[PDB]
Amino acid sequence: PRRAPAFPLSDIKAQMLFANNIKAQQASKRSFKEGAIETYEGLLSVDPRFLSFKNELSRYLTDHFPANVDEYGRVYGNGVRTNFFGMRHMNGFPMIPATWPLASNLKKRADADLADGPVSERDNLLFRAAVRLMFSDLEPVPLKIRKGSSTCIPYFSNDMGTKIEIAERALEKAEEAGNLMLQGKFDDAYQLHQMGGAYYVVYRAQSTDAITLDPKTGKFVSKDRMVADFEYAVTGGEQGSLFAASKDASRLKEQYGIDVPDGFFCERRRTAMGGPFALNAPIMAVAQPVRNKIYSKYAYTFHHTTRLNKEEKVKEWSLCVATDVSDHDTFWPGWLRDLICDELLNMGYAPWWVKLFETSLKLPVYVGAPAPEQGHTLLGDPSNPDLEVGLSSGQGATDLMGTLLMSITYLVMQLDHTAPHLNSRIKDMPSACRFLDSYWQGHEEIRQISKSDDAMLGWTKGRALVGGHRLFEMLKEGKVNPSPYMKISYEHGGAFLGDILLYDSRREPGSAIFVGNINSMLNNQFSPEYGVQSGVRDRSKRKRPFPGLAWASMKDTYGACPIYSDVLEAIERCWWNAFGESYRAYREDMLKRDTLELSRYVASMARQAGLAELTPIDLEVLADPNKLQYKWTEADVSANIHEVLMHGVSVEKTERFLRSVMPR
Ligand SMILES: Nc1nc2c(ncn2[C@@H]2O[C@H](COP(=O)(O)OP(=O)(O)OP(=O)(O)O)[C@@H](O)[C@H]2O)c(=O)[nH]1
Ligand SMILES: [Mg+2]
Repeated sequence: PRRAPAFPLSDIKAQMLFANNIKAQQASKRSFKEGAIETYEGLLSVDPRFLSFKNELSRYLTDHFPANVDEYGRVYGNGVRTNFFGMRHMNGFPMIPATWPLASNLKKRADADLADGPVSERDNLLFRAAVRLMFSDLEPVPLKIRKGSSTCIPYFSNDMGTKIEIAERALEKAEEAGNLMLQGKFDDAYQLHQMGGAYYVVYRAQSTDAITLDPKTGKFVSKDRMVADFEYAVTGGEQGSLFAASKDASRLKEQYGIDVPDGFFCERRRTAMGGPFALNAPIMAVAQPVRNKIYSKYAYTFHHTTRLNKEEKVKEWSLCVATDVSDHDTFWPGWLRDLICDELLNMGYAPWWVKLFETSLKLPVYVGAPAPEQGHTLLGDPSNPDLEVGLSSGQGATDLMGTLLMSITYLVMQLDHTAPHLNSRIKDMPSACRFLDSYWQGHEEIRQISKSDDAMLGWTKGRALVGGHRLFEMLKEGKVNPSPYMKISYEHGGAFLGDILLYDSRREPGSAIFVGNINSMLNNQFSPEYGVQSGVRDRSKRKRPFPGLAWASMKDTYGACPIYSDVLEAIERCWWNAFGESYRAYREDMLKRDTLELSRYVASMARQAGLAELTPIDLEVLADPNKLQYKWTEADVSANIHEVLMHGVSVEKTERFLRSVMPR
């Protein structure tokens, strides 16, 4: 029932994705690679002392700090939600094979009993109202670019100067490209302006994943991760197979001479997609202004910073429901892309821009290396973009596409199961906008705090409260999906954007507090996703620019966890046993070295200026800028720090571009 076309690297369609330069040619051909990450300078993830440390620590902490999660998934007591065995992976060595990305998610959605469009007129008005509220009265801002990020297809440049030139040229030629696409001239738009082609698939590590200890055998068991073979991916699951990837690490001894202790596994690998930068630049020029609007006007629902910022909102609720979405990106509906595009057109957005936006969400995908002897295949024909992959991770507005889908999905759930008395407030477009604008500001008796697939749903006192409790009960039972749009359940140990909601004996939001997740501190410190990249001279271009700095923000981030001191002492004791060294002293030296190095990058910082002016967010972001992609935003970071990590295209060029896109 319609298989996606697939082309080998040798085919002209795939060759046209890679420019005649070394980096682009190497990206096309790069074979499956694996190896121990440099966890910290001079320390490999597979160092026997380090693995001994992880074995002792994971065992000790699980033993002394068992999970304290009630029947309703509320975390209490010690603030622990699971075992500490997630650290037991051979970081840098992936599970084999990684998945082939599904070319079409239509069958996947239909088989999961999810809708192929808005179910009712109300829902149609609410999704359209979300577009109207989000894309409205936008103010131009400079187009900010992450330092060291790739331009991907076709140039594969990491040079800031080249990236600035590409973005400026893209804003100049986006109209001409979009008009070519409106005429079905995708090849011309790509050939002339590099707008089109495909997403470049890279496989990224999820460094920690579920591991359990079988009491009967005393053997560890890793969580099975289902992967699609090539046949399954091109047929949207009609043919081929979906099977468990192998996390068995025994192979490392034979292949690499690495001693593998018992109960240590290969890492979970996730697909990540890099977009063609010339196509993303015009999209990002609108996406950043949208973020600024939603994080300002709709800050209640959308702008999340500290544990206290979150706590102030939640404390006022009579009921707090922490939801979970199954595989958000792969289930994300193409009908939403079409609805968004249709509404933008109705608002008066430039048709050429809407076509670029639509095209970015139908684009083919170039598969690199999921396993040895596999990959190097283009899925979909770039001459006529028609894929249904769900949400591509490298699309210029992915966060906004997930936020738009989910914010409405949760409101619909609250309407359907708890507040039918509010349905009369949604009669047409003006009333749908008025209602949504009030709801997003936290002015209704039904509330939410969300970001993409993470949310907390609230009820104050009122008519909807009783329904709220029935919905929570329905979730606990887990027999009926409460949504026609996505697979929704409750989170087993409710947390929001990394902070655990710690309840007391009362099990009420009013007396509950947000605390940092101690397990995330452990994940970040002992299982980083990337190595230190010691060979990359420019630290601002590394995946972990200043790792040592995280020690300075630790107490601020994690200090409120009931077991904070206990964990730090357990670390010290175990590190002493494994290395014969003080972990605290080791981290204090790393903090000193990184603080000194940082002044080289900050113009306001003198040769030995300390971290006095820096916030804990600034420090966490400098140690892990990936937190800027899922946890925080540009506005949450000090201005002098933002400039270390990003560079921008002038507001003059974006202002002129934006004027041509927008209705008014
Ligand atoms: N802990 C962690 N998660 C990440 C990171 N980068 C991306 N994620 C994503 O966050 C999700 C993992 O959830 P968890 O490890 O259980 O905890 P969390 O996302 O950090 O926070 P909560 O969902 O509020 O519980 C996946 O969808 C990941 O792809 C990272 O650096 N650290
Ligand atoms: Mg959650």
